Amino acid sequence: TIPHLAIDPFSLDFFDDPYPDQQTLRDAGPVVYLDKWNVYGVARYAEVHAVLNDPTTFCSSRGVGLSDFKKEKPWRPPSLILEADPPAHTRPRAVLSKVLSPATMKTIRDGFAAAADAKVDELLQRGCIDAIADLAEAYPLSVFPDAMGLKQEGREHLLPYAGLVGNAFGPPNELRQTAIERSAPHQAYVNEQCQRPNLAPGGFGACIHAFTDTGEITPDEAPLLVRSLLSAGLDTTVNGIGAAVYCLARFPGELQRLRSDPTLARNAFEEAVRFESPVQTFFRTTTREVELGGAVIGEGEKVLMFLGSANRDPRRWSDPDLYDITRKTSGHVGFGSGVHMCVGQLVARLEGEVMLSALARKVAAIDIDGPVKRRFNNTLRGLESLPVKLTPA
Ligand code: HEM
Ligand SMILES: COc1ccc(C(=O)O)cc1O
Repeated sequence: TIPHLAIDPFSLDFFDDPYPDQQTLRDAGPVVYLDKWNVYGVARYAEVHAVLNDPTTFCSSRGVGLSDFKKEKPWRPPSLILEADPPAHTRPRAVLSKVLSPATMKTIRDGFAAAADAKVDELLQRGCIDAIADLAEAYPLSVFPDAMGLKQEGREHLLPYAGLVGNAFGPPNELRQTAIERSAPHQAYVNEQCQRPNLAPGGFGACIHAFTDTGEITPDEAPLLVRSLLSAGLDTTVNGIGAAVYCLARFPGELQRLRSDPTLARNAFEEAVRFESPVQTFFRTTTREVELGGAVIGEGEKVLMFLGSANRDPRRWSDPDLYDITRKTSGHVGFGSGVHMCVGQLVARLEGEVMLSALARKVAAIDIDGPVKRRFNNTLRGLESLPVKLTPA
């Protein structure tokens, strides 16, 4: 009743070009079985959205990677938010929601925008730059570690630690094995910066620790919640900004529309998140037998959600494979959906918006002028190198 496929969604060939295989996964049926890894898969928008929005049946506390924490030991102490279910999820979620709240965004927006304008000014003096290292990486690194309250020393561990986290959600392939082999210095830095004395006053980390006296989290929970922001607070933003620049370089007509109305900047970034979904996949684990898309799935089964595929499902999107900066993007699942929907989405959108706004106002053309290189990760989609020439407006 359920089609069995041999597609490996964590193979380098898949990463290099996932879109044909994602169509094969969608068109095979609403629920597939992936024989390579012994997991169920859902690749259409409808089932991915349904799974995300049923946390009782499709839980997160047994891991949102391949590994089932009821069977294997987690590679690090589980996240108190990403790998918790309601009700244990609820109060830590509330703390991060308030720390990264609409009101917090007002306190950081002027500085984030000035830093974006300054970065584009700097890059326009160089002309030919690497839009990953020099822009997608450099700009979030210039604003987010400071907003966290991190010291200057050791920041080189942040992106390697995040890549390790992304690879560790995957199956036990070479990407995951090698990440864990190299992990010790990055984990040691990150865990140490989570302690209250190492977080500068007024930043995100200090604000998490300040919430330890409301009854929502205890002092011993705050280091792990800081760890969540050091895990997730950079690499997907890097990849999303790089994807947006890639899209503007590939679809010059959309750069021209963006230049003509810079207030499209926020939606241009949101469309880039839909189009080149920085988080491609997450897992859930069934807590009971469940019927999903006409399929019966037993208890204790891993279900792989293809978020990038759901964001390109023609059953939900018109011309899904077009980058359209005026698309109604509401409802895409690049940030998830439901109770775990990205608690840092306002930070990511702020960074993406103000960077795309600075490009819209300052740059006339973005031309790829070198070999584009892909960055491979079991969970993240993004580029390693994006050589571009920036022409000033
Ligand atoms: C474009 C950038 C980003 C993308 C594409 C993204 C993607 C996602 C997705 C898909 C989830 C859902 C996980 C699930 O359902 O299991 C999520 C959750 C989360 N994200 Fe983001 N994220 C981004 C930026 C950020 C930033 C900037 C931060 C921190 C400042 C952050 C922190 C978190 C946390 C803590 C969670 C867990 C929330 C929960 O479990 O309730 N993310 N993200
Ligand atoms: C969506 O990506 C993530 C979200 C949350 C965490 C966490 O450690 O809580 C880690 C991640 O890699």
